Parts: sequence; structure tokens; C-alpha cells
Amino acid sequence: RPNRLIVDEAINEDNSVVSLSQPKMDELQLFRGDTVLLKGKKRREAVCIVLSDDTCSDEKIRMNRVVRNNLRVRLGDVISIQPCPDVKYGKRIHVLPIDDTVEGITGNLFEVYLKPYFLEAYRPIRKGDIFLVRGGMRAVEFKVVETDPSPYCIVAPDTVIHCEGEPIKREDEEESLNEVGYDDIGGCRKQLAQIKEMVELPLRHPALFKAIGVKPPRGILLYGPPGTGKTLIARAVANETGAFFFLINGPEIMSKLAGESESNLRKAFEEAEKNAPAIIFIDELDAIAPKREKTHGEVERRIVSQLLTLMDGLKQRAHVIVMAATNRPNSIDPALRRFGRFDREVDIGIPDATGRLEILQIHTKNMKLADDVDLEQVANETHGHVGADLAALCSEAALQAIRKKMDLIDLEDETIDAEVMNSLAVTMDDFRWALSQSNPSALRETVVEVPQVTWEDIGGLEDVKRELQELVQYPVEHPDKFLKFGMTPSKGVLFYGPPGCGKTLLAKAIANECQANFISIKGPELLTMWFGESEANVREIFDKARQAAPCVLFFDELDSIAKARGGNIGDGGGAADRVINQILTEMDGMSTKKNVFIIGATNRPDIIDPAILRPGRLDQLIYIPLPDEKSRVAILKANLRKSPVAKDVDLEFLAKMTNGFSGADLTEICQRACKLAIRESIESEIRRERERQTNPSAMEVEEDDPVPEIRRDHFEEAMRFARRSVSDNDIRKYEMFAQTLQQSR
Amino acid sequence: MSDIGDWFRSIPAITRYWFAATVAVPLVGKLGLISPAYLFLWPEAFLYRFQIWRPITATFYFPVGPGTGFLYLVNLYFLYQYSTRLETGAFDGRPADYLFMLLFNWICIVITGLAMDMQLLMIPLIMSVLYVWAQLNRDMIVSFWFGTRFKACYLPWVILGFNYIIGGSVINELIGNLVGHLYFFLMFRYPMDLGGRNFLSTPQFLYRWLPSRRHNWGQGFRLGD
Amino acid sequence: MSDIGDWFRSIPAITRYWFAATVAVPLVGKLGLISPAYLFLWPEAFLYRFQIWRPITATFYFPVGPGTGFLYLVNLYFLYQYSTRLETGAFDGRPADYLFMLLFNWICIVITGLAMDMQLLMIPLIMSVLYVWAQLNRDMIVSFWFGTRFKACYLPWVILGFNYIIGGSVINELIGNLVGHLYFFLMFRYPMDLGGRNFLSTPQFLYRWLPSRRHNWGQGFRLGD
Ligand SMILES: Nc1ncnc2c1ncn2[C@@H]1O[C@H](COP(=O)(O)OP(=O)(O)O)[C@@H](O)[C@H]1O
Ligand SMILES: Nc1ncnc2c1ncn2[C@@H]1O[C@H](COP(=O)(O)OP(=O)(O)O)[C@@H](O)[C@H]1O
Repeated sequence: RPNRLIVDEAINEDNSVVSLSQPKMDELQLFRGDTVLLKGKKRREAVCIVLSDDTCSDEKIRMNRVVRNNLRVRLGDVISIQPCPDVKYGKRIHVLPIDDTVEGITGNLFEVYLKPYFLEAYRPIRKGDIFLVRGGMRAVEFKVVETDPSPYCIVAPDTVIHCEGEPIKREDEEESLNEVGYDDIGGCRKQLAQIKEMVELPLRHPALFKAIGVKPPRGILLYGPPGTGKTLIARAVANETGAFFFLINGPEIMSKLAGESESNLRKAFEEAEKNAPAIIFIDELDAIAPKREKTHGEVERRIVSQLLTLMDGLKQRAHVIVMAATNRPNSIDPALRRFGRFDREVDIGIPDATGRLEILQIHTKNMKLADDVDLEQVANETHGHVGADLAALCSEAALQAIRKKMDLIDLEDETIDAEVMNSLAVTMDDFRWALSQSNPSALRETVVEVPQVTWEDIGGLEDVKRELQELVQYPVEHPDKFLKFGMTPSKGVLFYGPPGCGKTLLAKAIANECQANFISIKGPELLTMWFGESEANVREIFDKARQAAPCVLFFDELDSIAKARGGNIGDGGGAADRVINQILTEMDGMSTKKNVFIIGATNRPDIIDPAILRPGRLDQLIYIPLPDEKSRVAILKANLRKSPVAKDVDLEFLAKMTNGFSGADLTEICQRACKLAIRESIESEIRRERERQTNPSAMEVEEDDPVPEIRRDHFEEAMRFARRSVSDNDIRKYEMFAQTLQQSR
Repeated sequence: MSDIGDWFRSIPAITRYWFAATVAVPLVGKLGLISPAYLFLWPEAFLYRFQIWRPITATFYFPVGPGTGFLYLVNLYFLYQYSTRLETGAFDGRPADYLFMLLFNWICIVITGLAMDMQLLMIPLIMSVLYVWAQLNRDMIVSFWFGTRFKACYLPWVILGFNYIIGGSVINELIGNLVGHLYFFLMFRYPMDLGGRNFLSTPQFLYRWLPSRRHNWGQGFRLGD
Repeated sequence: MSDIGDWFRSIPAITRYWFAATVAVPLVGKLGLISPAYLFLWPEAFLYRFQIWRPITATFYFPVGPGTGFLYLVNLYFLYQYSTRLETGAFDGRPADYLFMLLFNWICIVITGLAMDMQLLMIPLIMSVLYVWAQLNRDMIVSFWFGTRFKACYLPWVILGFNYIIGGSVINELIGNLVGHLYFFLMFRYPMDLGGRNFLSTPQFLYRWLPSRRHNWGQGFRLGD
């Protein structure tokens, strides 16, 4: 039977498209756009339109949420298809809204929702179908009650749409096309994939695990900053697989009186036991099971021990999976981590720029944002926000945009009109205004993400580029050639040279090329855990680096400890040596299975402790020389990307005349020239505006604002006020140390 | 805006007429225009004399007094509460079936009341329609303000105990239970137990008088472009 | 599902049968099948003529009516909730002893009723068996749903206070609360104190058809050869 397939989520959001594989469509003699009849479980049928796809396999069929709900199936099921290309054009269709969706709308729904939806699509429908339409600020579901001819018809420009009558009652077969699901999560693809796999295995076919005889997981621990969407992940999994999600709240349990708390918890577990394969979610685990030293009373110990006993009391029976959410995975009692209890940990990190863009795309789906906003800019300027903050931002922007329309809906009625909703649009000004008075909550959090700097941003330095490519890319991209034949890859590279030559840029560039996470630990924080704080921080720094492998750990200004050590204090040298002991101790503890790369940068190479300079640690040395050749011209292009022009001030002459300068100096020159251009443009605008105050609109020839047109004079004036930061002594010291490194050893 | 007006108007037609009659008859009966003796369904009078005066009024005239007002009001409330729910329950269309059920129950109850020596033909009919509604709407849990989660198919027995301990004349409630059970067996249980043809069938005369409501379309619009 | 069926079947056969008779006989009398005039336990008629109907019919038929069914319901609930407790308490292994106690109580109550001038010999038996249950189940707290608790072995006094204010027939229950104490003395108090008079001996002609509970053993089959 080359008919049955497997259902999976689709990437196109239309309600009448299912994606096959080209070989399967070719075998079934079906062409693009041909109508099909899809039949699923419970003897429910629906009609749909097929299309082409890129990477879908032969046995997989892609469809969105509406079609899956209509067929009354779930993910991972099977369907039987049938090509039925004899659809007859319809004549009259009766469609009615559902009761619990149109509360306070009134108006005429046909002219607002149905007409744009049913135009130039020829959407096939079938009697009893349910479809969802996005409107002003809500999503309204419409149910087809009857058609002609029955039961298949195609909407055509000549039809008799009846949309009159009372709304119909929601039935008890379809759960809802409005609750959470896999299409309501963004920026967490990898972790969602892991959880989906690990929970789809037991919750679908328990008998397979019974017959095989392996041990399914009995506990999953999710940890991350608050407001990143953990409860939502658990709810989505439970509502998609099919279960009896039963939330338990930590403060609710602790708020009881003495002996009834553990009794309530016991009824919770026994109920979830005898209600079929279910998921138990414990929110705010640290609120009820903190570290032993934190507790001072006695009821806390009793509650913790009761939880542990009930956890150990689960042995097979119904496959009940326990999930728990905690803020930071060290306040939990260490007793709750042995095998047979919470053992598998999944991290839910703060989203990056793409994650924020996707969250904004998800949350503003109902709105009717005007064709002037740019979500990319708002996405990439809001670093430091979490999902909840972005949702609040969208809500506030909508509220602000609707505030300045009270005149149109003055009093009106308790049921707001319909066309006023379609009269509302949200512009960039509203989003910026909501941005202004908004405070994020991440801030002081380590950021892990793939840097966007590419190879062209760096000018010159070919040999260093090749050496980094050899040392980093080869051991990972072809691990077979390294497991065969016994080569031990290096664990670290140390950068040294004149200051401001682009060490951070090289590190970020190789991190981007390798497509690996990047973690930067800068000098100020390093000295912050040096004095005042303790050295326990390095432990979780290395742990976080290990968690997100592969990664490129970066230690900047490694010589700060020695620079502060040598002076007239002589009290904290112990702290510096503790920093070095921590770095060395967790540096040697790394294993070769994981790919963690350590890179250090410094500008006083002769002052670093010789303990680090040793096989098994940071051992290769790379010397980045002072810039030369028309690679500084490429540098100038790198920061002149966005800057408009240069006309006739030949940059090659500047490169010829500016020998012995680092990158920071050239970037300073470019910024100074741009500042002069801004000053000139602003003074010209002010001259024009104070001139227009005398002659009213006396402008025969129309000139717009002066287009950014940087001349040579600005650049020459900026160049006059320029010097060289690095003296001639430092380069000679560096070359002396290089020669000593070459000869002495 | 008379709430009583549209409240009455929204009632289904046959329930509307029945409620109007069962409220209107007692008022005139207590006014004194017609003596109670004219309306009791006297068995020997009906058998010997044709007495076309009392084939119908036995279910409309009720001697309300300060000894049975609570029973009267609670029965009227039960009628109002469950007759409409049965009307909207699986009986939204084809009212002829409901009317035939009512008329058959009326004929059989009148015949058996002639067989016994009973007078007031209201309680058995109301309780029997409640019983058949509960039986067709079984397995669902519903109760009163203090009744937590009482299950269905038990209310008839509860009201039996109530009106037996508080009141009397349990014979007519018993015969209401039997007539409801036999009608359920004949209309529903028999055609699926043995597959026999429907012994009871609605004649086309009632369909002529009471056509079943079909799907209505109203007026719509052309999609155009 | 037949919840009522399993609820009835869970009751022991003797208790179930007796409860069913005591709840069905009054309904039969009320339905008019038999005139109640023959069911009053006439003292003079029973003394003159044997009239075998009366000694058995006076223990079951209750002319329940408005204003008097509360006592019927409360004693029925007490019967149902306290008969099985004593049945499985200490006489589960010897149901013949329980039946013999019931027979002795019936004989005493009918003898006194013929001697005295009461007609309904049901409530005294119920309150006497409640008294003997309380005496055999002393030292606990009395359930009281809408309030606090109480102390055991005071159940007969509570019943005496309850049935005195509501209705009457205080003499009947006063007489009834003597046979239980007499049996407690003879069967229980006498043997440990004197043990001389051993007239209380259950015969065997009922042992033949009333064996003990035993290991039950279910049923078996003969393997044969
Ligand atoms: N893709 C997403 N990632 C993170 N948060 C989201 C996402 N989509 C929506 N949210 C918002 O995040 C909130 C999740 O609740 P949250 O406070 O994270 O639970 P918890 O208190 O367990 O952390 C929801 O209110 C939801 O509006
Ligand atoms: N190929 C290059 N050579 C030198 N400098 C460059 C090059 N490409 C970019 N730059 C500039 O050098 C700066 C990098 O400085 P950075 O490396 O952060 O200072 P430090 O070397 O003290 O860490 C960037 O602002 C960038 O504009």
C-alpha cells in the first residue's frame, strides 16, 4: 500500500495546502494544484490542495493546524489519501460563527472577514468543516453547516454566501483551534526538538516500551531565567501528544496549613496516576525544595522528604513523566539529582536576534501593522529582553495605537463596531514610544550567541586566518580523519601584539565561520571576581561553556591581574593566583569528547605567568603585526559600508601616507569625518529653516534636504587633527620578545 | 419592553399553547364562572352519557388551594424547565413526533383513568415527559443548589419519594412511570432490539398541519471580486 | 449499569429480604390492593379467633401519611445503616443465632402487644435492636452531621427523646427497650455472673438449612476416574 503517509507540521500557513514529495506525487499521477480527498481516523474526510516541497521525505506529508484538527488526528499518525478531481462549483454556502469567539462584535461579518478570505483562492470546502480567520484584533472560527451541491464545492466569484443567524454552540469533539501548540513557540528550535523526541517516545506507544524492556525517563528538569516560556513548553507538549497535564503550584502547596500540604501533594500524584498517561508539572521547584542550609524550620524538611519518597515510589505502571521548572540549577536540593529522579537537564536560554524577530512575528499575527514598520530593526535593537517582555511591548503598542482614536468610538456601544477595527493600523512611532518607557529584565546576564562578523570585515592577516582555520576547523569538520590516526588537537591559542589591532574581531570571525557559540569574559568582570567576590564563579562559567558545546571561550586582557598585582598594594596577589588556579584547574579537566576552544588575548606577553605556557594548556603563540599594505583600505571599507561615499579623496593615498597606524586610529578618523559631515548638514538645515521664516514659501526650484555628500575637505580637516597611538618603542619590544621566543627556547 | 411578552414569544409553539392553557384554566376556574362539578371526568357519567364536556378539561382544571399550591408551582416549574429542554434536545425539527407522543400519552392516560377512578390528569403526564427526557438524556450529572453531583435517571425516584411522603395518591405517578417506560420501549428499544417496523407512525395529516421545519437560507450576497 | 441492583445484592440475604418486605408491604397496603382494616393487630379479635394474619402483618404494614413519614424514613435509615453493622459484628459466623434473637424479640413483642393496647409492633423492635447494638458497641462518639459529637451507649436515650416530642407512642418504645436488656442479661450478663440457667439453646432443625459462613470454598467439581 503506497498510500499511507505520516503527518508532520507544515511551513506554509495557508488552510488549504498539503505538501507532498515530488516522487510520491509523480507516482500518484497528481500534478501541481490538483484537488485531493484526504481521509483520516474517526471516518472524517476533508478536501485540500497539494503543492511542491523542498526537503520533505516520501512518507511525510505537511499540514498546518486547521487541517489536522478537521481530520481529527495528531502528530505522528497516518492518513490515507485519494485523488478525487471531480469537484463541482458551489451555488450557496451557509457559514456561522462560534459562540465563544464573537462576544461583542456585532456588525456585518461578511464585508470584513469572509470577502477577503474567499477571494482569488478557490478554497475547496466540505460540509462540517471548521476554519479560522484572522481579523482586526481577534481570530474568529467559522463552521460550514451546509452546502450545495453536497458535500463538495468550490467557492467561485458567483456564489450565494449566507452568513445570517444565531451563532452555533461549540461541540465536544474538537478541543479548540485557539490554545497553545508547536506553532506558538519561537527561538527554541533545538531544545524543543530534544524535549519533543524524549517525550514522544513513551507517551505515544507504552506497549512498545513494555515489550522491549528499556527504562523510560522518569524526570525532566527545565531551568532558565524567569519569563522565558517553560510552562508554555510543557503545556504545548502535553496538549499536542495527548495527555492529562496537571499543574502543581509551589506557593499553593506551601500556603496550606501544616499537615494538609503533603496530603494535597499525595492526592495530586495518585490522581495523575489514575488518569492515564499524564504529565505532572511542578512550578517554582526551588520555592518548596531549596538547599538544606537555607531551610530553618521543620515543615520544609517534611515536605522535601515527602516529595522524595513519592518520587521514588514510581516504578513502571502508567508512564507518568514528571517535569519541574527552576530558576538557576544550583538552589535545588542536591538530593534531587540521583538516578531514578530528576536527572536529565535541558537549558532554555535567552533568545538571540533571530529568536526575538520570531517572537515578534508570532505575537503580532492578529494585528494589522501598516506597510511601513520594519520588524528587523525593532528585533535587533531590543537585546536583553525575554519573551514576556516582547509580548508586553506588543500589547502596549496596540493599546497606544488604539488610544488616539477615541473620537471615532466615542461612547458607541458596549459592543464595539467592526469596521473601526479594520480602520486601525500600528506604525513605527507607536512601537518606538512603547520602547521608550520599557525596562528589560535580563541585563546582567551572560550572552551566548553566534557573532555576525564575517571574513570580509577583517582586512589583511592572511597567515593568521589560515592558521586559525587549520587549528579549529579541521579537528571538528572531519573528526573521522582525527579519530583515525592518533592526533591530539590543541586546546588553546594565545594572541599577543600591539593593542587595538583586532584580536576580538578575529575571535568573533572564526566563531562565526565555525558556526559555534561565542562566550566573552572581559577584564572588568574578571577583576570583579578577583577582589570582593570569590572564585566559585569560574565553575559555572566553565559549566555553561560545556553545556552549549561547541563553543569558543574568550578571555580578554588576561594580563590585568598582573598589571594590578605590580604596584604599591601587595595584598591581593593571592586573589590573582586564585584566578589562575581556577583557570588552570578547570582548563585541565576538559575532555577531548567535547569541542571547547579557549582563546586568550593580551598585550604584555612577557608578564604572564609561565605556568599557562605549557603543553596541555595555552601553548601556540600567534603574533599579529602592525598593519600595512592596502589592507587598511579594506579596513576603511569595513566601517565605510554604511557610510555613503568618499568621492575623490583617494583612499589609496591615505593608506600610503598613514603607515604605522592601528585599526582603532583609522576608525577614529572615519568617525571624526562623519561628525564633521553631520555638523555641516545640521548647520545648513538650521540656516534654511531660519531663512524660510522671512520669505513665505518663496522657492521656485524644489530642493530636498542635502543628500549625504561627504567631500574631501572634511576628511582633510579631520586628518589634520590626527596622531599615532602606538609609539615606536612597543613594536620594538614586541619584536625583541618574538626574537627571544624564536631563539632562547 | 415587556419581558413577559418576548419571554412568552420565544417559547416553542406547542409548549407555549400548553403553558398558556395550564395557566389560564385555573384562574377562571377559581373566578367562579364555571362550577368545579362540571369538570372532573366522571367515569360512570362518561360511560353511560357521552358527556362531550369532559374529555379534555381533566388535564387543565386544577383546584388550587392553600394545601397544594407548592405542588402546583413546583410541577409548573418542572414543566417549564424540562419541556423546552426536550424541545431543543434532539427535537429541534419534526415537531409532529413530539405532538404525537403527547397525544398518544393523553389517549392512553385517559383510557386508563377511565379504567380506574382517578380525577386529575396532570401529574402523570408531566412526570412521564420528565422521565422520558431524563432517560433519553441519561448518564449526565445534574442536581439542585445543594445537590453536588447527583447522576441522572434518579430524579423520578426522588420526586416519587417526595410526593409520596409529602402528599399521596402515588398510583398516578406509578402509572406515569409505566407509560413512560413502555413508550420508550416501543419507540426506541423495540426497533433496535428486534428490527421490527415502527408500530407507531405519524400520519401525513399531521405533517400537512405541522410540517417539519427545513433549513432556511435567508438572503445572502454574491462574492464577486 | 444497575447500581441499585448491586447495592441491594451487597446486603445479606436475611437483612435484604426483611428490609424489602418492610418497605413493600406499606406500599401494597396504600395502593388499595388490600383493605387496611384487616391489618391492625386487633387484641380482642386475636384473643377470640386465631386470625393468623395479624401476628405477622402488624410488624410490616405502616399507614404512612403526611406529617408522619419523617419517623418512617428516619427509622428506615437507622435500620439500613445499623443492621449490617451488627450482622457482621459478632454474629456473622452464626447467622442462626441472629435469627433466633429476632424470633425471640418477635415473640416477646407480640405477647406484650396482645397483653397491651398498641397496634404497630415495628418501632419497638427497631429501637430495641438499636439499643442492643449500642450496648455491644459502646465507647465511641455519636455522629452528628451539622455539629459536634457525643458519647456512645446513649443511643436509646437519644431515640427516646426524639420519638417522644415528635408524635408520641412513648409507652410502646418504653416496652421495647426491655427485651433487648433482658436478652443482654440472659445471653451475655448471666453466663459470666451465674451461668446456671441455660435455657437459651438454639435448636438444629434450622441448623440443617442454615450452615455457618465457613471457608466458603465456593463450588467444585468431581474429578472422577
Ligand atoms: N516563544 C516564546 N518564548 C518565550 N516566551 C513566550 C513565547 N511565546 C509567548 N511567550 C510568553 O511567555 C510567557 C510564558 O510564561 P512564563 O512566565 O515564561 O512561565 P514561567 O513563569 O514558568 O517561566 C507567556 O505568557 C507567553 O505570553
Ligand atoms: N584588519 C584589521 N586590522 C586592524 N584593525 C581592524 C581590522 N578590521 C577592523 N579593525 C578595527 O579594529 C577594531 C578592533 O579593536 P579591538 O580588537 O576590540 O581592540 P583590542 O585589540 O584592544 O581588543 C575595530 O573597531 C575595527 O573597526
